[PDB]
Amino acid sequence: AQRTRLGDILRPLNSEYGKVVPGWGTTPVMGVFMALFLVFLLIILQIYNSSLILEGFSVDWAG
Amino acid sequence: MTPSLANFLWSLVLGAAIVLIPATVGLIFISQKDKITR
Amino acid sequence: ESQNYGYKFGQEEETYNIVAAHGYFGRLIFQYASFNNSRSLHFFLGAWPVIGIWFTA
Amino acid sequence: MQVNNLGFIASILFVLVPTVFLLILFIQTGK
Amino acid sequence: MQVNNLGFIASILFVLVPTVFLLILFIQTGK
Amino acid sequence: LLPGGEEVPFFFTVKNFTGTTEPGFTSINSSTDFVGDFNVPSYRGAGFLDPKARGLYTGYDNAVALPSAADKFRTNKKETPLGKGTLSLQVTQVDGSTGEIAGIFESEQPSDTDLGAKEPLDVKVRGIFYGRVDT
Amino acid sequence: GLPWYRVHTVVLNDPGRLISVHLMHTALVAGWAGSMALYELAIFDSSDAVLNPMWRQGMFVLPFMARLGVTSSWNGWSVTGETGLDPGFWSFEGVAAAHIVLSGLLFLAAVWHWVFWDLELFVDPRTGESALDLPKMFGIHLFLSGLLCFGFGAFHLTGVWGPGMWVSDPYGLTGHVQPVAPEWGPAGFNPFNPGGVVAHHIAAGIVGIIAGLFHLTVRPPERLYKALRMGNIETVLSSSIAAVFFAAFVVAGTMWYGNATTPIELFGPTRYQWDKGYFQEEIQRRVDSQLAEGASLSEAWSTIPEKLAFYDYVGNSPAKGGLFRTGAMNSGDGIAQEWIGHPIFKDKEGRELEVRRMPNFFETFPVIMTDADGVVRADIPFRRSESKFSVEQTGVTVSFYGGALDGQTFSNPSDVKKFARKAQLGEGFDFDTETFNSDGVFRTSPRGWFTFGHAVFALLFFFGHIWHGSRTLFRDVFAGVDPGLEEQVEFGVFAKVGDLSTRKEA
Amino acid sequence: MESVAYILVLTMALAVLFFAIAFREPPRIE
Amino acid sequence: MESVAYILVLTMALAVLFFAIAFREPPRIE
Amino acid sequence: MDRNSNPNRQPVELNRTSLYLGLLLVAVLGILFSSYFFN
Ligand code: CLA
Ligand code: CLA
Ligand code: CLA
Ligand code: CLA
Ligand code: CLA
Ligand SMILES: CC(C)=CCC/C(C)=C/CC/C(C)=C\CC/C(C)=C/CC/C(C)=C/CC/C(C)=C/CC/C(C)=C/CC/C(C)=C/CC/C(C)=C/CC1=CC(=O)C(C)=C(C)C1=O
Ligand SMILES: CCCCCCCCCCCCCCCC(=O)OC[C@H](CO[C@@H]1O[C@H](CS(=O)(=O)O)[C@@H](O)[C@H](O)[C@H]1O)OC(=O)CCCCCCCCCCCCCCC
Ligand SMILES: CCCCCCCCCCCCCCCC(=O)OC[C@H](COP(=O)(O)OC[C@@H](O)CO)OC(=O)CCCCCCCCCCCCCCC
Ligand SMILES: CC1=C(/C=C/C(C)=C/C=C/C(C)=C/C=C/C=C(C)/C=C/C=C(C)/C=C/C2=C(C)CCCC2(C)C)C(C)(C)CCC1
Ligand SMILES: CCCCCCCCCCCCO[C@@H]1O[C@H](CO)[C@@H](O[C@H]2O[C@H](CO)[C@@H](O)[C@H](O)[C@H]2O)[C@H](O)[C@H]1O
Ligand SMILES: [Ca+2]
Repeated sequence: AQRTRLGDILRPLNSEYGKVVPGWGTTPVMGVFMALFLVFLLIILQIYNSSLILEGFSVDWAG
Repeated sequence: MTPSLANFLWSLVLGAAIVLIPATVGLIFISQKDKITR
Repeated sequence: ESQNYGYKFGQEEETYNIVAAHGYFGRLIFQYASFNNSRSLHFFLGAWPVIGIWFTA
Repeated sequence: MQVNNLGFIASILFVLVPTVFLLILFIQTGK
Repeated sequence: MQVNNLGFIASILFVLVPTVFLLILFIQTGK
Repeated sequence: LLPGGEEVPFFFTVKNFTGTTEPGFTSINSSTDFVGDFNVPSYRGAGFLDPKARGLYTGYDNAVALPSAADKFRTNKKETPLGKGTLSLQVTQVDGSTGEIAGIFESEQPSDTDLGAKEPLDVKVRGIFYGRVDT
Repeated sequence: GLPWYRVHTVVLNDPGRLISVHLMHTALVAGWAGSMALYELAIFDSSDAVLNPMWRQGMFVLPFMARLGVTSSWNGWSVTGETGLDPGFWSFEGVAAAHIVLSGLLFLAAVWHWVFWDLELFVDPRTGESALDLPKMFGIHLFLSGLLCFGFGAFHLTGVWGPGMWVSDPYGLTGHVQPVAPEWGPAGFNPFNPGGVVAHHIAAGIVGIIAGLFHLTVRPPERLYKALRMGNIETVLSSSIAAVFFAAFVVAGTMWYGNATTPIELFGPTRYQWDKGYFQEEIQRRVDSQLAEGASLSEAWSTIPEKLAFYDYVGNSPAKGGLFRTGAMNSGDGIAQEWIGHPIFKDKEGRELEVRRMPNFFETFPVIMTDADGVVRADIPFRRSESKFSVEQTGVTVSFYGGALDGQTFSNPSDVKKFARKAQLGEGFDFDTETFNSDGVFRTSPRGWFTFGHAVFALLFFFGHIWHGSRTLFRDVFAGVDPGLEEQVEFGVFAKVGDLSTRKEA
Repeated sequence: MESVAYILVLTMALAVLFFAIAFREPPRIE
Repeated sequence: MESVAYILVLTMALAVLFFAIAFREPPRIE
Repeated sequence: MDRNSNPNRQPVELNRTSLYLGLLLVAVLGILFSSYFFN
């Protein structure tokens, strides 16, 4: 393994290989964020698909 | 608050209440009551 | 290497586990919808398209 | 026939390029 | 320019055929 | 050079210009504006030779590089038609102590046609001029 | 030896050579972008931005430069049709040259990383084998992506430091690059609102910054580290292919249906504008407004911009092409030269008849003319033994308003039928079919070609996802199954499928 | 001349068939 | 399009030069 | 910095049967798509 100056500067960013938090960790919060992202995707899909019509604007070339 | 927005929010609520929640409650309950014995 | 090199032309021994295939397939659908007899399976494989083409002919 | 004037180069290359790839690979097998 | 409509296939093949000959020979050297 | 890469040469000239003002002048002042026509001769002379050595009073009269099709090309006939320009001299500064006149001009003239190889474009030239009047 | 379809697996456990092959890919992609741009500049005809815009000429990468602010060439012309603009270095040519140079630089860096593959950065300090901390890698790259997204949204698109983005009127007549303020209301989720695009990049860049910070600080849970095989780089390929085909489906869809990021002056009109008669409706409104003011038919139809009339021509719909009808749409109908004006057909009784327009689905379409209340009054019959509504029988005449034929009337049934067939395709235009030896079959626009390529690639990248996700999850059985499995896979022997600790013993 | 292209690709296919049959890898019992 | 052919053959020549210099057979003392 | 030999290099192989299959595939693909290239 050849050492370089940039490698030595960047060494500690590749120094935590395989480190984990025991158990489930931040999985529940992760699921909550994923559910919110699904809801957001549903919202923008339905706006684009004209199944969700909001006030103020029309999904149209005009605006 | 357009009717389409109201129906969307209700779809979220009722999907959770009619499908996911009763399903996961039933699944958890049955998995606990019928545990595999090692 | 290619997994095909795990078979040798003329070998005595079977190159795949039909029991594992049947366990998977009989769990994919139900145990009784899966063949455990290669002879019965290879008959079905031959008969189905052959009969269908006889009908269309 | 008023064919696409690029049809001949396209057909020739479409066949010849993968052909040479295959021939190169086959002839060097065993090195 | 009203070029020879066969110039492009000819130039492409004139270069590519000996090129592939050479590449085939080089890649299989040592078998 | 025009945007899009077209080169337009033209014979910028005031040859044989005769400009006249409005009747009623008693002095050369800021109001003087000479308006008239000038001749625009061909950009290329009749002695000019194109890259295949075809010309008007010199050079080939046909496409010698193609003996069988040598009389196909309308460009085998060169012409040098005499064009016309319109120039206006608007005088803006006069120095009566020395007879000098200076001003601005606007010209309108055709461009080069390449011995008739193309229709000429219309060229507009704006600039300044200076003259001295002998009294 | 390795089968031909696995040759690239030699860099699976060689981080230096993996960076090398990635740098070479990046070099080829950048070089393609530059060389494609130079080819397009070599063949682009900028002489008429109205009837020969870029999308009529097969321009594929030029619209993408224009979308983000590169609108002018060093040769003086600009895509909006303006001239005399001086864009500095960042012209179409400057951008192409930058990509070529970047391609060369990436190629040199790829060579270096290939040769000097064994850097100590790539080895695990505790052990001896090469190792990448993929979670921390993802944290750094997500943080960088967030910074770039925020910067692009907040400086480039807003015009604070940058040119802005292509914005146009709903009918594609005034397209120009302009700073766009972010729209922070619900209107930001209107796909036709460019302010929505600016707001997204500011907000998603911020959220990516925060997410990268979390991913840089918090280690993955053990459950997720084991379940997703976080120690295996093939897991990242599987999920990246998934995200990429998601994005490819999205871009194909927004290109096909129209978007603020897919303006019609750059990629051509959409098939839905033809289906719904979008431009036809707007043209009739402008004419009727002039008529209400007091103008005559010829004066009112003369107010119609030829660019607007050009959009209302089925030959410019992207749903009229062919899979092997190659090249620019000018290689089909030809280069549009001029709007011939608006035909008004009248029968001998003075009933105003309209030719029913060709729909996108039909390669051929019968010529039918209906009056105001939708009764067919004329047609071009196939069988003339029993025909009753022929133009010849019904004495149809056509008078033109605006365009080249303004103030002409055609009563010869030959020419009336010619113009009826013209009216089938929408507004009629004179074409130059000589410059490109045009064959007379419609091609599709860059809109259509982009959608096709990205929908097909997205579909194929679905297979890549399943393939690489399966390879990641089934790595221990890639070479085959265990010499046992004679007891585990049996039925009923265990309570839990596969669990050897649940044997029912019964 | 497209006829030449068509005949050439068809001939390549048929010649591949000939070589694949006449000169195949001989299956051997090992 | 003949311009493409000319640029391509010239590029092939220059790329061959690059590879012949950067990646040559290393002369070794034996 | 030295240029060390990489140990991850593997030989590539294409047997004769694969050659024949690939050549037939290329041939028939050309047979199929030539008519569409000429159009
Ligand atoms: C106020 C803040 C704000 C605003 C105004 C916007 C505004 C926008 N966002 Mg952004 N967004 C934000 C914050 C914001 N965002 C934040 C904080 C995040 C989190 C990082 C995101 C994440 C996000 C994503 C992931 C996407 C957007 C998209 C969009 C656009 C929606 C309109 C559109 O074209 O949708 C079109 C897109 C959709 C309607 C959703 C596609 C869903 C499809 C149907 C799923 C496909 C599944 C499957 C693979 C399909 C194959 C099956 C078959 C059909 C073939 C718009 C520009 C979308 C976009 O880029 O549009 C181009 C988009 O995909 N946003
Ligand atoms: C210095 C960098 C730089 C700059 C300024 C440009 C600038 C440009 N490039 Mg070039 N390019 C570059 C580097 C660069 N390039 C490199 C390194 C490559 C090789 C990969 C290319 C390859 C390339 C191609 C192939 C093309 C361009 C094109 C263009 C033009 C249009 C860009 C465009 O539409 O982007 C569009 C970009 C996007 C839509 C990016 C989307 C990113 C996705 C949505 C994010 C994915 C999610 C993210 C990873 C995670 C979420 C994080 C979030 C929460 C924050 C523009 C002149 C185009 C052109 O006009 O050619 C002449 C074109 O076709 N470029
Ligand atoms: C997403 C990619 C993409 C897209 C959408 C476009 C789109 C376009 N290009 Mg560009 N182009 C691209 C990539 C792309 N290009 C690349 C990568 C190159 C470098 C080779 C070029 C080089 C290029 C040139 C040189 C030209 C264009 C032109 C055009 C236009 C006409 C397209 C056309 O006629 O297609 C025709 C497409 C087809 C006939 C599809 C071919 C489908 C293949 C043959 C199927 C084969 C599949 C496989 C064999 C089957 C599988 C077998 C199985 C066993 C696996 C259009 C705007 C033309 C133009 O008008 O420019 C101004 C033009 O002259 N492009
Ligand atoms: C970012 C995308 C990506 C990346 C990095 C990889 C990377 C890899 N793939 Mg995967 N794959 C992908 C997408 C991707 N794949 C997609 C989209 C599909 C579905 C088509 C697959 C299907 C697939 C299969 C079925 C297999 C792999 C395999 C492999 C490995 C060896 C590949 C090799 O040696 O090819 C060598 C390929 C050639 C020598 C010739 C390929 C010629 C192709 C057909 C035409 C050339 C394409 C053209 C030049 C470039 C256009 C690309 C661009 C437009 C997308 C490697 C880890 C193999 C593997 O897992 O091995 C263990 C394997 O068996 N991949
Ligand atoms: C046929 C579809 C299919 C299949 C079989 C798989 C299979 C797999 N995926 Mg993939 N995936 C798919 C589609 C699919 N995926 C799609 C469309 C996406 C979005 C781009 C992803 C994104 C994705 C990621 C990011 C990852 C996987 C992973 C995996 C592997 C682990 C299992 C997993 O995570 O399941 C995924 C779970 C599902 C596909 C089920 C989702 C069901 C949703 C939540 C229901 C939505 C309901 C909603 C209300 C519908 C509204 C729509 C309406 C408006 C029209 C496995 C190989 C992982 C992997 O490769 O690990 C090695 C991984 O990291 N997948
Ligand atoms: C939210 C909640 C509550 C959760 C939901 C889950 C839950 C708890 C629910 C409880 C109830 C429940 C389970 C379900 C209720 C709903 C319900 C009944 C759903 C309907 C199911 C449905 C829609 C499916 C219908 C489709 C289907 C799978 C039908 C059968 C098809 C079938 C029999 C195909 C087999 C074909 C056939 C002839 C067999 C052989 C084929 C063949 C040649 C294989 C080759 C082959 C075979 C081998 O064999 C082996 C060996 C080898 C070598 C081999 O080559
Ligand atoms: C139609 C079908 C219906 C689908 C649903 C069916 C049921 C499936 C359940 C969902 C799977 C949950 C994900 C994985 C489990 C997990 O996170 O760890 C479970 C953890 C760890 O267990 C705890 O672990 C602790 C230790 S530690 O966490 O390992 O440190 C331990 O002390 C404790 O005893 C133990 O309980 O327990 C909890 O924290 C309980 C809450 C779980 C949170 C769920 C995640 C997502 C919720 C939000 C999503 C919104 C809902 C809408 C959906 C669209
Ligand atoms: C850069 C731009 C373009 C790049 C050019 C390179 C293109 C790459 C082309 C690769 C060729 C792939 C073919 C190799 C084929 C090949 O190597 O032989 C079959 C091959 C054998 O696999 P093995 O695992 O046994 O590997 C042994 C090794 O010798 C192979 O390297 O497996 C596959 O590749 C399976 C997928 C293709 C299977 C194709 C079989 C279909 C044949 C039917 C013939 C058609 C008749 C139809 C009648 C209707
Ligand atoms: C080295 C160097 C250099 C140079 C550079 C250069 C010059 C480059 C270029 C580059 C380039 C110039 C590149 C390019 C590329 C291209 C590409 C990459 C392409 C591709 C293609 C493809 C991929 C295609 C495919 C296809 C087809 C064919 C058909 C249809 C389908 C598809 C699309 C698939 C310099 C001086 C800077 C310096 C440094 C060094
Ligand atoms: C870093 C590597 C890249 C090198 C740098 C790239 C910059 C060079 C620009 C040329 C690229 C092609 O871009 C463009 O090509 C056309 C095609 O001839 C040229 O066009 C020129 O010749 C054609 C025909 O001979 C004329 O019709 C045109 O009026 C004239 O300007 C343009 O002047 C040039 O701007
Ligand atoms: Ca009759």
